[PDB]
Amino acid sequence: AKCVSYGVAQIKAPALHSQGYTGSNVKVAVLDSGIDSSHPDLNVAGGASFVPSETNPFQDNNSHGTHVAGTVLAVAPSASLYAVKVLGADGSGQYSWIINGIEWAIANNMDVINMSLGGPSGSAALKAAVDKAVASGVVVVAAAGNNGTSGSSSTVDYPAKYPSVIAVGAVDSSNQRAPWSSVGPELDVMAPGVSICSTLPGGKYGARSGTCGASNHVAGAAALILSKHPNWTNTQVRSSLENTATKLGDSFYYGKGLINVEAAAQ
Amino acid sequence: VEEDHVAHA
Repeated sequence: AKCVSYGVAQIKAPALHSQGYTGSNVKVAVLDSGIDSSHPDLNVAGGASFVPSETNPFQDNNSHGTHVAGTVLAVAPSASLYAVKVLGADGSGQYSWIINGIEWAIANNMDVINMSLGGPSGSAALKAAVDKAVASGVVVVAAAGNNGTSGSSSTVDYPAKYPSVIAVGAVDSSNQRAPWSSVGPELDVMAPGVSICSTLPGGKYGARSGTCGASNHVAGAAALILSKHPNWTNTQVRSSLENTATKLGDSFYYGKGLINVEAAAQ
Repeated sequence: VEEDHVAHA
């Protein structure tokens, strides 16, 4: 049956919707496994594929990008989503493919990049691509990773680990950190990511857990902010989110805490 | 190629 992320209410997106801000004319790139644009509840304004063997960005063989799409749209119902396919049906993608998707997004004047994905290896190529995006005025959001804790050392994945990216970790409905949510200095903010009910290919819906899911909410929130303030730079959108977050626990585990888009939007 | 890594969802 149809369902919506409980995270929408928890980040206070309805307060923006009722004010007339639903993400209209804000372009959001979903760098993922594609987006099933058949889904009766999704709208896709465009896209492109950088997976060599899967050249249709509008057919989601994994289901992950479709789930991202639905969570983003649930937060920002009127946002223009673009399916930048950088992962295969197996949920894996080479850094070089991801970089082409990032470059594509910049060249098509995307306002927001969501990357609900991560890898353990660093890359100067991947760092230069996300930095270039940020220097271009793009708000870049990424899942912190599902690696849990390792004492006092960082478990945040790339690209989320880079300073220029908004690294998003996961909470449940209680604002309690998910046990598997990655941690470290590079963690910026949290958002709902436990059993986030969203869209799946074939007109289906389902609950999934991960920082992947948390990142989706923040990317939607950025679009709402740019909805109300189309004049704000990415610097400014990121500031509001970080400075108006609801403090939860220690910043190594919770960053600045839960995003509050209503507070961010004023 | 050696330097092209893989990321996952």
